[PDB]
Amino acid sequence: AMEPQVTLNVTFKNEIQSFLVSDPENTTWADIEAMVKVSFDLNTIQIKYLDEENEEVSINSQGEYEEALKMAVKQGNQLQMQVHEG
Ligand SMILES: [Cl-]
Repeated sequence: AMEPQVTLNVTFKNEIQSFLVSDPENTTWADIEAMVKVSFDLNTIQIKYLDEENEEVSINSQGEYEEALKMAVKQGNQLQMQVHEG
């Protein structure tokens, strides 16, 4: 303990931003969604991530977020995320 830094590489269309998140166990999904919305100027979003099955899967909740981070720890402390609006 605790989880170390995670990198969120977030694509919106042809734009990508990487967010360094120092202590992911100390973050909520709401904080993360807010950062993404502010970065890309979006109101309603849907975020998805590449899992170990190489499948794009929705994060819609704190729970889903914490499961994504468990996996990021296995995958060199980073997540590939895709944002779509609506
Ligand atoms: Cl939303």
